[PDB]
Amino acid sequence: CTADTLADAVLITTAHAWQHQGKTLFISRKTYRIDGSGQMAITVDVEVASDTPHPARIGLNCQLAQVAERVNWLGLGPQENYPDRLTAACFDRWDLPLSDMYTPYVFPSENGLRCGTRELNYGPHQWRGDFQFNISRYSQQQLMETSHRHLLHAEEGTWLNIDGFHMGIGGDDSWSPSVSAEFQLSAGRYHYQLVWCQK
Amino acid sequence: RRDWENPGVTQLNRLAAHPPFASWRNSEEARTDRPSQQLRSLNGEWRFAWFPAPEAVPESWLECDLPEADTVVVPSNWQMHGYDAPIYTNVTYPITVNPPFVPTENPTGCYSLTFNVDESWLQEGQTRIIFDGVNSAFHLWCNGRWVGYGQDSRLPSEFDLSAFLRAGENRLAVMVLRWSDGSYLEDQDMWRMSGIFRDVSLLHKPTTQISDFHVATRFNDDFSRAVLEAEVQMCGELRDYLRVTVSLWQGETQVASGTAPFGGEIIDERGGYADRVTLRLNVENPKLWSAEIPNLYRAVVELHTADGTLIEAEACDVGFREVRIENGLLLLNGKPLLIRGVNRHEHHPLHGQVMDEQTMVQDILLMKQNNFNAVRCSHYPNHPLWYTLCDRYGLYVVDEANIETHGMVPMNRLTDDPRWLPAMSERVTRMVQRDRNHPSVIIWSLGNESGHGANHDALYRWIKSVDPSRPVQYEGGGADTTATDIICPMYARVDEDQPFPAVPKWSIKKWLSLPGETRPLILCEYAHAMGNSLGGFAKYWQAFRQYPRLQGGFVWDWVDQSLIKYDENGNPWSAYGGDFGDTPNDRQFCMNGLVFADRTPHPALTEAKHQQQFFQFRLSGQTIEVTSEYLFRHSDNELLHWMVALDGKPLASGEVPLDVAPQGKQLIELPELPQPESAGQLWLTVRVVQPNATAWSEAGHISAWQQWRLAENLSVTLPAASHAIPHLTTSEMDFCIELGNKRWQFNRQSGFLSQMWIGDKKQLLTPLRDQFTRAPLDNDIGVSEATRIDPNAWVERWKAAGHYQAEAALLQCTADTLADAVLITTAHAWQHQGKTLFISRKTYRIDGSGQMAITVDVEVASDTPHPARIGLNCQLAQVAERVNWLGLGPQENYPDRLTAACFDRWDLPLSDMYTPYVFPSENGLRCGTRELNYGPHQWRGDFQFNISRYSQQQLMETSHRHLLHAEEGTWLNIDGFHMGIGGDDSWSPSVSAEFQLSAGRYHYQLVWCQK
Repeated sequence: CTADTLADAVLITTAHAWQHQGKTLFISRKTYRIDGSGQMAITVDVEVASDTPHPARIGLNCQLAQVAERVNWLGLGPQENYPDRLTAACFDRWDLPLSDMYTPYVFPSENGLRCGTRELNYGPHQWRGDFQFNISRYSQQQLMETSHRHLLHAEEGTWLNIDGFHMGIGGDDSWSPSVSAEFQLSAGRYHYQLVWCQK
Repeated sequence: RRDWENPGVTQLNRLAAHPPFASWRNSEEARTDRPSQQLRSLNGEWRFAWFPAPEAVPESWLECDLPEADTVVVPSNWQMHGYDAPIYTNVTYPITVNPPFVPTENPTGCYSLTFNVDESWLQEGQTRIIFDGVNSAFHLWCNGRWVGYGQDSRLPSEFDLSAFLRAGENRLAVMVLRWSDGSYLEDQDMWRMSGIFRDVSLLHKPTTQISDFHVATRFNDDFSRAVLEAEVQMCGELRDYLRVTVSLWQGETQVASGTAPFGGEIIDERGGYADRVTLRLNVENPKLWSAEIPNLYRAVVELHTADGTLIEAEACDVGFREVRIENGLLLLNGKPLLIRGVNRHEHHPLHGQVMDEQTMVQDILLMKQNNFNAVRCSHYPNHPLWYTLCDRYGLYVVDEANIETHGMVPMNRLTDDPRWLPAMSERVTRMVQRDRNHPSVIIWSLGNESGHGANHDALYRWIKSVDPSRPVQYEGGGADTTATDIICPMYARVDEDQPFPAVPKWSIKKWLSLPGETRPLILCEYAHAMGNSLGGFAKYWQAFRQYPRLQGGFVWDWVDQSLIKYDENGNPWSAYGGDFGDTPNDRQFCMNGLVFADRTPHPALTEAKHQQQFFQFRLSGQTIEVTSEYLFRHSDNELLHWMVALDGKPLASGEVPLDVAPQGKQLIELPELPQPESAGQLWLTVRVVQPNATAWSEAGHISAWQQWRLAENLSVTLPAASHAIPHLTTSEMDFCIELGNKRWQFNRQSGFLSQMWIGDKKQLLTPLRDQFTRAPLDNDIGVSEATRIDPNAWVERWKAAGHYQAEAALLQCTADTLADAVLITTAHAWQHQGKTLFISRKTYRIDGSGQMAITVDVEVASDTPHPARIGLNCQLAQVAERVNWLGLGPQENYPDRLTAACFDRWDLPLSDMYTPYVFPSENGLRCGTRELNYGPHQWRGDFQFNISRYSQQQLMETSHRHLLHAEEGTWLNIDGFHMGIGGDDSWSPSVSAEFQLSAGRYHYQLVWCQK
């Protein structure tokens, strides 16, 4: 974790590793560039082991402290789509309320993802690049533990998961692994860039 | 009478076709195939003269040879001796399209030969001459007297000289014509040569002869009891005391025998053939013939008297096998075949289409060592020794009649005309009569690419009527007509549909599921291996192995058809179409083979070998599942050799013997694999090694290999803090970074890495820039010329979009020194006519340890055609003898063709890095490279690299490999992403959408350091 100030920027370098029982699964090396114009740039480079099962997601996780009524995003939509199910979504400028961002599946799971997003606006924040995002009031952890949609409770602030790469969901059957090999995150090295600015 | 301009006459005084004859006078000589003194070879020194027209030949040549005539060898083609220029053409005819008339200016070759005949040959019996092949039509004279006329070029022509030969000196005069009416059925894809290109021989028979002999085999469901039916024919007088013995021998041991006096069963209302006899021989537990175990029997037929005096004995090689189709599956000995065939053309490296035994055996050895079990005699009947060697070595043979009418409009202009039915009838039935006794011949064929006419299907089921023991296939008409039992399309893709009008080439998986379709599918021509080609072979063979009714195919083709020319200093060099003054010509379309003209293997042959293995491997946990694809043999000459490597460094290895039943399954349990704590990747490589030397392989031959990816140790260590920090100096036009001995230089005007200094030695001759364009491949060009442009070709799309003409524009170039680094940022854009095609933003990080890091991020427009390459281009100033790289290899591989390459540490000379394609193009690429070492330089990361002495630009401009000149220094192209090469065909875009660079945003990282 090193920091250095540039001529018209401040450059932040970090590098992490996820280890389980002495085995390193993921290694990510980020480069935060803080420009003088106000935009801050995130470049993520992730090394993934293949002996471990392929990850369902390579992206970022954060919880905003502001709850906004409207969410603007320019990309595929306006309905929920995924890497294996996106032929119906249309690339346009979509404006939706935050409640419509979370689809109410009776069994809580990963939901609300929008693929092919080039620009995302939420409150005073703006994200640009090429990413897959979902936004809700409920954390991923709560979606794992809670088994009924009526037992879910809205958490403080707003949870946001921006994903550079996402794994397909399958659907040929519900008792065998149905995800095709072309939708599995199995390349090994992944890279995506983010631009964070206030509009 | 101009007999060469008339389809109604194809022969005059020509004897009937038959299986091949030696006329032995001893059964023991026939049994072991010793040479017979009754069969004389007339090959040798002949007198040759050339004339521009048959009418220009003086009639004094009929009496004695001309003093101006030269002496050539026979068999040979006079085109290779300078008398004419050989013409090659793929589709368009070399003459005007006006059948059945040929042009008046007809090249004519007059062959003369003087020799002696023993007086014992003239006193009794019949003496006949055999012309194994004459291209195209010829008139024959004996002692100044006209004998006969021949038209066919790939089948033997036999004439009688018993009333023509005289005691003492005899002269034979042969007038060969280049073009004839039969040449309209000879539009096959080869160098159109001419001459007596096959053997000429004299054969002597008694008065009462053995006319023809048919051999057929019949089995039961368990193949334990076989019936050998021998049909025997005679020419000559009918006497009561003539008897026939058909004897079957295995080695020196007699298996079965039978003697019957002449006279057949009653067939029709008033009797049967009195000159035909039938022998049924019973064999108990026969050894079945196959491509794996070529078990052969020697059947010796003899014509003798009731007292036992032998008149004549004839012998042939008999293989006990059956080929039949039920339930839409081609079955050989009850098992479904998986054809691993390859198209083969008779092309000698030095003598054109003059074929000898040495190159035949070399071809069979190279084919069998590369996991090919079949051959397609394309597109003509072959030299009869080829079939004998296919029996001896065990290759399936698809015999094809020499018929092709690719130059008419439409395709079925001649083949639907009943006037041309006699010609193709004598061109099919004679080949059927000749090669029906060869067990290697398993599938008959009518010809290639002549449309669908009534005459075609008529001949097809004529072969069904005469020879029901073999299936017979035909292409023309869309490969779905009634003229075929096997669906055989040309170059049909695995998945993508190409619906041409009225002849649609559906994908094979969709083709087999068509309504009302039941026949099996074997591709007669697929996977065009034209130069840098053969991509997607893995998809083809996965489709073949997954589907039961997909029974393989034939790769087009085996050998390049390139002729040897000489420069001003006499150095030989291979030449293609148009290099001999011939017009028109399809420019290099004669090099489509998996080997060179001198039988040097291409890098595609390794992929063809790997995709055709008879052993399949599956790794589950620590166990290896070995699956055999052999249909009749047990694994008795194979052992499994595994090895575990950590980044090219061997850790554990061993040998396990293989015991797998035919189409069986065996479990191999590997010992405890080592578990290292050091960073790297564990790769498990297994090889099947043959310990003993077979008749086609040497001791230690590798037949199959497969390599997986085991548990990985990701690197989490940190580099040590360098005590020295790089010094950054800013100039008015230049950025220079010093580390002491190491110095880098960046040009601010061009925005690229200008130079690098080790001590006082410069390292680059040209600055490190981008490269989004490669030298166009043969599949990439297609059928586009400079005169005629094909807009669907990849190269024409690129040059229309200005990929080869875009100029780099500098957008930003900033420098700043960090705490333990010097950081360089650049950003460029390629623009053509005001349209920005590519935008690349690099970040050069110069560390204090000496390693310099390159991070490339490229934005690519998609409205422009997808680039063939996203990578870096530079020319090193040092030429090194050895190049070290750790990755897939050691042969050339590509994104669509890399299943055969193995991930290991490879050391090769620099000359082996450049494969010598006759037409220069992109070559030498190695995929999956993790580390590359060249001289004092080391590159690390994930990239595809090729290294040579020749620039990409020189490969584009230069059209002959002998005109290429080594440039100063060493050219290197490191590519983060490369586009696949295709290979389904060479006239349409064959690159699959999964191998096209169409993502839009690409990123790759490089590490440059000095070792």
